[PDB]
Amino acid sequence: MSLPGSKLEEARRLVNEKQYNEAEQVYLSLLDKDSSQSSAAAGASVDDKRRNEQETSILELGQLYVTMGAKDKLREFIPHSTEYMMQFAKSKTVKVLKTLIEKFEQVPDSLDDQIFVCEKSIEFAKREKRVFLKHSLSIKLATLHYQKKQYKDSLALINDLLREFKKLDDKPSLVDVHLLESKVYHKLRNLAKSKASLTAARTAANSIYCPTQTVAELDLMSGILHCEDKDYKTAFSYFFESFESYHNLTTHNSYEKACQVLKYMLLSKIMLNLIDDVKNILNAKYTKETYQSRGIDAMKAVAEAYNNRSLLDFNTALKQYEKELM
Amino acid sequence: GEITFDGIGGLTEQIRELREVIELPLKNPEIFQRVGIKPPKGVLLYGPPGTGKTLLAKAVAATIGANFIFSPASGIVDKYIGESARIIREMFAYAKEHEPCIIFMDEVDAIGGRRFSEGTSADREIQRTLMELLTQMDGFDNLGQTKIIMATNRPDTLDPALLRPGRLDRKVEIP
Amino acid sequence: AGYDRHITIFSPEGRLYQVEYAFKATNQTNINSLAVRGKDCTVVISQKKVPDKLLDPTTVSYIFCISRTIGMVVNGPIPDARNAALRAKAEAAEFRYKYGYDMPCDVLAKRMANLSQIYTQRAYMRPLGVILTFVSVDEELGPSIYKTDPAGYYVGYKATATGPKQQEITTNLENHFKKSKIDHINEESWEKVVEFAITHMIDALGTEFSKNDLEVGVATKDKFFTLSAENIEERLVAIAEQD
Amino acid sequence: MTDRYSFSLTTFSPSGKLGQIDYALTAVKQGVTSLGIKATNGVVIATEKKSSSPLAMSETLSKVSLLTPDIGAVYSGMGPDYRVLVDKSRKVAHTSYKRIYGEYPPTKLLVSEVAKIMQEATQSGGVRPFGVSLLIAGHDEFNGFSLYQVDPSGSYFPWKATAIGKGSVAAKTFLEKRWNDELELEDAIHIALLTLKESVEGEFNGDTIELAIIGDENPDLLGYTGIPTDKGPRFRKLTSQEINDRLEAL
Amino acid sequence: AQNDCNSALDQLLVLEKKTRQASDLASSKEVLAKIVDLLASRNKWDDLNEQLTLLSKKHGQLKLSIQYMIQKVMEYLKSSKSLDLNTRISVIETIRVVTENKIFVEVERARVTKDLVEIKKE
Amino acid sequence: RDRRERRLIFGTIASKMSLAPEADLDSLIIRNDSLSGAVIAAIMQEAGLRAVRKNRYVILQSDLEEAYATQVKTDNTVDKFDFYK
Amino acid sequence: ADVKGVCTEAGMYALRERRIHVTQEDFELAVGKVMNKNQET
Repeated sequence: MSLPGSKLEEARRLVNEKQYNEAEQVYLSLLDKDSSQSSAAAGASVDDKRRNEQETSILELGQLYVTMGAKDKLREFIPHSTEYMMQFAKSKTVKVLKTLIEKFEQVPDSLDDQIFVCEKSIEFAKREKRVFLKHSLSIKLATLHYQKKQYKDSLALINDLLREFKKLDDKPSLVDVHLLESKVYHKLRNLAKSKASLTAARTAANSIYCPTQTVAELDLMSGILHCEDKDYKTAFSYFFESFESYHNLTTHNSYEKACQVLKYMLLSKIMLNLIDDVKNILNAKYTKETYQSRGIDAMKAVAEAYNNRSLLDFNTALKQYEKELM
Repeated sequence: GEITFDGIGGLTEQIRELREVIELPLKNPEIFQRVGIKPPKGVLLYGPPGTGKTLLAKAVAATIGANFIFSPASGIVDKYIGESARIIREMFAYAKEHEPCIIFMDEVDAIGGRRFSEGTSADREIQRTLMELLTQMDGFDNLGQTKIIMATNRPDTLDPALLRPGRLDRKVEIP
Repeated sequence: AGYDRHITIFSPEGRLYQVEYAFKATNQTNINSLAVRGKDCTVVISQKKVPDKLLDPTTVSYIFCISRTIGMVVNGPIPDARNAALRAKAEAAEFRYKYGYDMPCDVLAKRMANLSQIYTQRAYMRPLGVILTFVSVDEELGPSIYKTDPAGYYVGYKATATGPKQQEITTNLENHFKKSKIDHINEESWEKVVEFAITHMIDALGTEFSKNDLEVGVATKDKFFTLSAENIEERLVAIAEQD
Repeated sequence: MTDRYSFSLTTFSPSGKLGQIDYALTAVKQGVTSLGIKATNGVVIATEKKSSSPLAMSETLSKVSLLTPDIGAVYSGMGPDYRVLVDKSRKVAHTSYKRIYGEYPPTKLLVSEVAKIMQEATQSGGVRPFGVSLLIAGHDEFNGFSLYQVDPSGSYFPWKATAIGKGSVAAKTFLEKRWNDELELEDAIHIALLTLKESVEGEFNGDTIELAIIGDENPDLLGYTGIPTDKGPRFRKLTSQEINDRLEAL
Repeated sequence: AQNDCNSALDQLLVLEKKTRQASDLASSKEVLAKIVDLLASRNKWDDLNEQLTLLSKKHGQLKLSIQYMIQKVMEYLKSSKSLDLNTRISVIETIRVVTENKIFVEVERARVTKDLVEIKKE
Repeated sequence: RDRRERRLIFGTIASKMSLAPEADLDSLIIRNDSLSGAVIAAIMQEAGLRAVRKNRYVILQSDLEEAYATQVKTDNTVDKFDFYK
Repeated sequence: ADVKGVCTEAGMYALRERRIHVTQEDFELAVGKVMNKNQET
């Protein structure tokens, strides 16, 4: 018809049958015209029920757009359509604003495009009453800089946000920034700075209730610093803690988390000279999962290349396994 | 011991609990060692001494062929420099040589009080004694082929230190 | 005033010494009880022992039939149990005349709780020691279990236990209900409902008990009945008919 | 034979205090975190639901009782004292006002009626005094939405938000900062979950929060679907699913 | 034919009363020898074996009576070989009176295991 | 000891003794709320020791549970406090 | 007594960050620590 829900179905069919660009023409036309239930907010359409659905169209385009270089069109559309959300409730603005930068970063491919959207959300939010969490968005920008390889630029911003947090009760955000603050420090070659920051994330995490996964993730960083600052034993023990918990989560652990602990666990033993125990992880499948990849094959190959006292075998793994491993 | 363990059966419940804490680690350290949890520490018998508690303590010693070490707690109370340190030390050293062994502490209130009223008259000799037992326990030396069994009528003049796990962990009651 | 346990008044700590001691040593009288819910029944198993051969065990009662349809399981001693029974019985009967309707478990529970509380504040009476589990198969809710406890606190259950094998009973039922995705088992005949009860009982308390060592009270729609001695053995043999 | 106890069991101490009130208060401090908020577009009260057992109903359990139709109460203290007190408050509220002035007592007037029960009990012997503190949150059409505190002695004072139980002061800090009047009821529900997450750690859900609002109408809360004659209730207790829905709403 | 089987079955119900499950009467191999040998006669040894195995899961005049009878029937199964050889496995897993968990002691207990284990290795 | 803190102590003692994919922490977090670091370590250690005296080599989440429930009480005390149930 | 505690708490911050003096910064953070204690639930 012309009502929002029908126009969702029809536009969605436009993506499958043809292309995202075709769907986009339909979506634009649903804003521009097509009389819909309750009060107008585009001069012909809703932008409340119209906006919940608008999260879903932005998302659908948004994954492809950064890769495609159709990015520019994706970049314009959100700023224009933000002023819709302002004409509805405080809660509605809060929910939409926060999502969008995260939606893009599930499939990132144009660090530049993501940066540009985010700076306007930070100006826009100020016009409502929100100045608490504009810094929480400034973490989102910071992760993008880290990836650009701009540790110096991220350093300069990140500290300032940390200072705000602890006298606005943005305490769940504080754990996030402390972990990131560490990653920045670690790369710049301040191995000392990273441990101290992390100990603060740890104090902060235990101040509040939080997810299982977060807690284990700091512990992942703790074990990572404990290979660079030595004490393979202490690295072992956290990675052990992370892995048991993920065993009880079973296969409900996210992909990157489970894989990285396991890559690290196998490695720590090889440096420690507990060669036998890499082979035990390998046989075990509640402590390795179903996972095989090049990394898991490299660790097995090096630990074994290590036992026989064999240099030929080491070079062989290094090279085949290289892209993922190194 | 001078009285049999199978012959005092009809005291069955107490007999079985005492076998399972004492006999199995002493004969076979190997099982406790494989799991990676330590062998048991110290055992308390509490409830009446006059129901034949005493008989049970002798009786466990008889089956293991352990050296039974009967201690008068007051006799551990010499009024000279270090004689009192010396006795605890001798008792333990000899337990290790003569292991397996039962070290049986008769009415623990005198080497393991709580204080008279928080005050002191002679209840610091009690503290001097008591720190030495806690020290051997906490130490690098570990209880597993030397077993210590504490006995007292009432648990209401045992020290809080002892009542805390890791200086006694097994507490058998007489039912 | 006086003191905080020579007469019933607040403790230094805001506690009440008398209600906490009423919880403890009134279930250690050689009594252990459980109640589980049927599909169209409610089952209670409760221990009940006689130490003489000269004590007629019929008069020995600790499941009482409050009305023709209502049962009340008492955990705690016969001096107390009859003060609560007299109150229960009276309340049941009064309700029946005045409001024209049979007495629900929940209403009886609530009324008795508030009354005990008043006796808790009194300085010339005690709270009763007893723990009272009120059972029937209501036509206004299905099979029901509601339990009051001695502090003036009371709350509804779907399955309950008392005596220090509380943990054992609970865990066996919890795991079972999480798997089956129901807190009531489905079976018509009372017989199969008592067998379900026994299964969880035997495992949990780790023993089986004689006819005269048990007492089983069954709630049905518009009846409550106690099982005769032979009837309680029939059931214990019937699971062993399977074995 | 029979009682002779008429000597007051609440008595003065050398400092000017009252032993029984001091004791009773210790219990209240140790009791369950409860708060009350006036959203200005309503009143939201939340209290901790708890369970005794997973095999136990918490439908029967009483942590939020409707004292009169437009008014709810919640507490920290001693559960049994609370239950009886609610009863005497319900009774007098119904007999003495609901066809005498033809409506419920005003909130302030009902706080005074509770206050009196507790004070009778403090003055007089044979019985120890109530050990409780209430937060009476309300609506009356001649005073708007209100929040009061009722103390164990029966001292009361007006509030526009508060918390009592364990961990009060910090709970008030988060509430003070987030709400400063003119706020949607929904939003006050959101703020309230946030204050309590920081206050209670170990395990947190909306299945351990029991939430009531006075701040709505349905036709169902006139109690009839015909032609109005009166306004009727505005008390509405939410079910667990609705609360999880507001926990999902940022 | 039926009559001799009945005297085994009715005499089993007498024996169930007989057995010892509290401090009542008395625990006898005398009754069980009447049942198991004359049922072997009515029927055959293989048939005896399956019916008997189910009966043992309930009482049994204290389990040593049952353990002795289980060894005789077992020797016949082995003697014939084929599927009766299989049947030896089945019987021993079903009930534990020759792999007994009520007591660990006996020579018959061990013997019956050694024969099953030897056939499995072979 | 806050919730993230208890969690670690179960894990650390649990490393030292027999463990398997059953040794469910989620269960435990409900079972223990804020007991000292001394107390959590004491209990976890004792339960492995007690299972092994009951002639179990294996430790499971089931095993910890049966040992614990025995030690914690022998008398029956109805819910928690008189303040809230 | 608190003014003396502020300096000593400020000092642990200085010491961690391997300074050979204390700074103003440490002192603000230290005041924040004491205020936190006074407010107790």
